[PDB]
Amino acid sequence: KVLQLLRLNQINSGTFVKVTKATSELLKLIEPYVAYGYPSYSTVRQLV
Amino acid sequence: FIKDIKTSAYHSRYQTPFRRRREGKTDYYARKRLVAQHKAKYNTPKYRLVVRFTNKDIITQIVSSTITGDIVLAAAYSHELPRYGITHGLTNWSAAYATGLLLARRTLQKLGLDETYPGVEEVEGEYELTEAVEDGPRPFKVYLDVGLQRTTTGARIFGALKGASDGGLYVPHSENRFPGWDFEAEELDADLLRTYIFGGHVSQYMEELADDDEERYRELFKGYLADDIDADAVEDIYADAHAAIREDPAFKPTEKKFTKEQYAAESKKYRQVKLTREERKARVAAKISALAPQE
Amino acid sequence: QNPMRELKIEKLVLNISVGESGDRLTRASKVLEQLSGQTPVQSKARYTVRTFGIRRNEKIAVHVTVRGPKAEEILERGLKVKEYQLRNRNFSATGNFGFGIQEHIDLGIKYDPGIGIYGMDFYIVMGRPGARVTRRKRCQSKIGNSHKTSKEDTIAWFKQRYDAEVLD
Amino acid sequence: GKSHGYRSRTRYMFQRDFRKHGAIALSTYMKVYKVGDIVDIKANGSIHKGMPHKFYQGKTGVVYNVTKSSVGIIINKMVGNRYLEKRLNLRVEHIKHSKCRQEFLERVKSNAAKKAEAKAQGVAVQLKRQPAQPKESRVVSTEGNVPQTLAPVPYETF
RNA sequence: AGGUAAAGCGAAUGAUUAGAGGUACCGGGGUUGAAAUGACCUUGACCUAUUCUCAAACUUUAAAUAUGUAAGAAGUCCUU
RNA sequence: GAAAUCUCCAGUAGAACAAAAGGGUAAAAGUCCCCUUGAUUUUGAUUUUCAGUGUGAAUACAAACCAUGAAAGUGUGGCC
RNA sequence: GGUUGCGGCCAUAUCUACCAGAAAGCACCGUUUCCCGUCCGAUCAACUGUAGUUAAGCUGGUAAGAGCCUGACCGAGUAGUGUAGUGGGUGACCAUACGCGAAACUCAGGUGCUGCAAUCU
Repeated sequence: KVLQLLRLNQINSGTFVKVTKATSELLKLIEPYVAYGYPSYSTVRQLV
Repeated sequence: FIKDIKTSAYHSRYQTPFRRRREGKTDYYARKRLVAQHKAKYNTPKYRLVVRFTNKDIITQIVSSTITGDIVLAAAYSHELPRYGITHGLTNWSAAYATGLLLARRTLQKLGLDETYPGVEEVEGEYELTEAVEDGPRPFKVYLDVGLQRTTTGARIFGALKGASDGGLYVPHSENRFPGWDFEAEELDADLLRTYIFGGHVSQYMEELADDDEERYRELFKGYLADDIDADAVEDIYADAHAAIREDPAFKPTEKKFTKEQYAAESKKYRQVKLTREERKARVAAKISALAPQE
Repeated sequence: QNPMRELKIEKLVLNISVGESGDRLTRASKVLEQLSGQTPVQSKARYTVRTFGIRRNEKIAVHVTVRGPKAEEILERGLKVKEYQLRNRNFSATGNFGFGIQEHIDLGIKYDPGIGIYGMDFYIVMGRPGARVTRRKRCQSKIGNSHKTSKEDTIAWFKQRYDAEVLD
Repeated sequence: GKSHGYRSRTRYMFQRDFRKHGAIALSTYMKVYKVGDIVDIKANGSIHKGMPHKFYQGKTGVVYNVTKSSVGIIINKMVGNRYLEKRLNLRVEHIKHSKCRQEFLERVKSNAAKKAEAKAQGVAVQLKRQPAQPKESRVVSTEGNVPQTLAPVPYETF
């Protein structure tokens, strides 16, 4: 259900998440099925 | 051996009774029924007439209940009867009737029902309740309260009932616990009830001991003989006292004398004070150091 | 100092026990009526015993309460039979005393061939002013240790009055 | 045979308390209930009349009707694959006020004050509730606060 | 809102090992003048403070995980 | 007489409450004493098993008519 | 500040042992014609406030008191536990990773607050 809310329906899918206390608890539930970290003004430029 | 019931386990598993019960004051089994209001009325206060009898005094109150604490509407006392011309005999039937008729007229003046619902200004000793006037407001309903006092046929608690009823209030009641009520053939003897209102039962006892035992007639009734009060004068005292109450029943407080701070200054001289935690441990140092070498 | 702690006889309770039912009991009831003046009260059994020979709720024993000046006369009547000599038993820890007699022919009275012969159990409770503290309804409470009655204090009172002895 | 009574499996639920047996305090009876209030339910072992079924212990609902000694409370429950409306009739001894709605009324008055005050001065309110944000950068002073060097202890038998 | 996991028994309810003290008013066997309304023994009788181990149908205490309600125009206050 | 009846002191329930077991109750829901027939009438609404059908039981009112108490009240069978 | 009447929360308020209490109040206390109730004016009922008293109750203080109540980087991030691995081990069961987290125990401090009406060196 949480993966459905974060729009990661397919394998290999991106989004971006605004980091809060509430959004951090969602990532705890789905941590085995996802890898995540802090991007920079370089990786973001290439993706868009 | 022997018993040894009061151990550490007994004290830990002891439910204390509330406090009012622990003192020996209030009955909560009765008070649940008296205070609890019909919930379709929401916030209509339920008034109750408290009557108590200490030694050489009578107390009367009208009380409303809230969550924080009970609120008094108005209250009267038997030691205020000296203003209306009654000194001796403050714990009689006639004092309880006089105090009840005083209490009613205090509250009706605040609410504003003096002319309407006057009461009974004749008094033959009849069983009656205050009837509602057409095209107007109903009478002020007050329920009777007792507490931990016994209910018998001809007791001072039910004298104050009729005092409040004859005063003007709608206090609902029956006939079977007034004096002069025949137990076998259930009827009211109105002659015997009227005597207790005007100090009749006491004034008959004046006549008996006057002729017979003169030692008791000087032991009792010192104030009556000192202030020059004969047997037949008792009718005129309580009759004129009732008329004075129906005139100016307003409550006026005493002169008091000295301010509240002067009472506080005098009282704190005698009542003791606690120690600090350091002064407690100083006594322990003394008890150790005294009993270390032993003396 | 001692103004209020007078120490007095509060009540005297006579008791006559029997082991059967019916007619023997009704005779023993009228003995205490002549003794006291008051109509006595009849006790009854709690549970069935069989070995003594009484059922539960069979009704058997009788007793009567005595108070005031009338109690002090009947106490000295009983002590006249005992020669004013009670033992160092006959005294509770709380300081209440009693004694047993055989036959009501002593302490006044007569034979009276119809009614018969019976023994008694005398018992007297001792107290002080302010016993209403416990007995009243409104505001009940315990009594302080200085005001409580003891064995030694009651025996000292008993030697002073009545011209009597402790023996043991 | 299997047992399915009214008070089945209610050994600890309707058990009273530790050192709170006997009579109830009078504040329970004094409380007022108008049609609209939210209320949580707690069964009381001593009072046997107007007692709730075990399912409704800890449930919450709105009041729809009031009478002499009782209040009508509608509770929604799940069954099969569909919610159903149910009507209860419990006495005042079991019911107490809910503190969930309590905090909402505090927020309504405060937002009205902030909008009315700031419009005649600030021209910027920010009244929506913020989730707990991450940290901002700062500097920590080491003066009289020098780091204590730790190390993992060796194994011992207590 | 709850009475599971864990915890607890010098805290109720029930189970259970080992001495020490008080013995005292007392139930008892002896040994000492057949003696004991007397000692010292194993003693019970409990009591007093301690100590070893426990519990699906015992409990003061009490998690995690699940679970009920609320986060506003059908709103909040003023008037009649 | 270890056990009859009588009196005082300590006594958070270690008793009792028609039966199985659990919960509940101390100026009582236990024990004793006074008066009675709410184990009554007319019909619906509502919880529990649940197809949200019936059967059984139980809860909260309306209009009546009574009981009991100084009253407030309480009572439409058995404390649950 | 003391005290009475009706209370709210219902042990910081209870329980045990010893000392203190001016004034007013509360109490114990004194009597049995009348209503009343008992085996017994003890209890309840009526009567006097006169003959007496702080002895008890009630109120307050004392005690390295028992108990009850708050807190602590006291024990303890230990017991337990949601999630994950082609991790270990013959099994029994254990360790790591991302999270949540007790109770006994030990130490420190406290020991009734408060509402309405009346009264008082």
